Amino acid sequence: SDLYLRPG
Amino acid sequence: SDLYLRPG
Amino acid sequence: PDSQIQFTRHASDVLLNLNRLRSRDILTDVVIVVSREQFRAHKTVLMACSGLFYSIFTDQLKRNLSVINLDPEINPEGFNILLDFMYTSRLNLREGNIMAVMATAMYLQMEHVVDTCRKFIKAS
Amino acid sequence: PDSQIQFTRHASDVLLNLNRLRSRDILTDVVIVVSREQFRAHKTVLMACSGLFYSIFTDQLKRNLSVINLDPEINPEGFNILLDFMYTSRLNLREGNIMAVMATAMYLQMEHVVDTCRKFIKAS
Ligand SMILES: [Cl-]
Ligand SMILES: [Cl-]
Ligand SMILES: [Cl-]
Ligand SMILES: [Cl-]
Ligand code: NA
Ligand code: NA
Ligand code: NA
Ligand code: NA
Ligand code: NA
Ligand code: NA
Ligand code: NA
Ligand code: NA
Ligand code: NA
Ligand code: NA
Ligand code: NA
Ligand code: NA
Ligand code: NA
Ligand code: NA
Repeated sequence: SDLYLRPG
Repeated sequence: SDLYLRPG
Repeated sequence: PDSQIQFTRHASDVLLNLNRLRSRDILTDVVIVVSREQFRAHKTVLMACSGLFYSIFTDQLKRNLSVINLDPEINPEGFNILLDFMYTSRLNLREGNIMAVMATAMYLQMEHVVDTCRKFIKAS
Repeated sequence: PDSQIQFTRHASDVLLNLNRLRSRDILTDVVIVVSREQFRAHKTVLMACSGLFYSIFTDQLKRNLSVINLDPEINPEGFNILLDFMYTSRLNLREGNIMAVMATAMYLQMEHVVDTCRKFIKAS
């Protein structure tokens, strides 16, 4: 995937 | 590490 | 046969340093105007991220504009979110801004951002 | 508490697009000269990668130079290897160029490259 979620 | 080796 | 040395953090370090230049107004060469609000930037970063800006600055007549006005119906916060994305790789999509961000990304011809907006709209 | 969306390939895509601009001579704004050999580049990329270029283009008098000459004792291929590194994250170190690359990187104040050269010299 070209996206990931990470801490704000 | 800040470096890695990969194919030429 | 040769192998290659690659620096893991080089590209993100370059972007971080370019964003620091932008924050300090160093070597910025264009102001983008949306509904009387101004955003300073580096033309090359804009061209590297946006099909619209690539088209503008490859046009001989428009290449040397120092101020670019966008369609005043564009949401300037949507533009600001996309400008920050260009310089950071982080896209601040929220329920309350996703439609404005998507419309602005379509206008700026940022196809990967548009695809991402469509993904989040479809999931919700 | 908010979380963030990050695009994995954004920074490397920006660098790839900047390198394409360099190859096509689009929006390049400086020529670097080493021993009668010329290299076109974008000032902002140079400043983002090199302490020397950051110092030059933040000096009011030097900011608007369009041609910069480096010490003619510098190896121009060492410079070319470092310029390619700036725009690609890949550092073409070889037994036959490592000393020239290290000396050039020290001159350009590229501390991470210098550390990497010292690592490979020590290992061999
Ligand atoms: Cl400046
Ligand atoms: Cl995009
Ligand atoms: Cl041009
Ligand atoms: Cl470095
Ligand atoms: Na940043
Ligand atoms: Na800075
Ligand atoms: Na043209
Ligand atoms: Na034209
Ligand atoms: Na103008
Ligand atoms: Na508007
Ligand atoms: Na918002
Ligand atoms: Na490239
Ligand atoms: Na190009
Ligand atoms: Na100064
Ligand atoms: Na000065
Ligand atoms: Na000059
Ligand atoms: Na030389
Ligand atoms: Na070489």
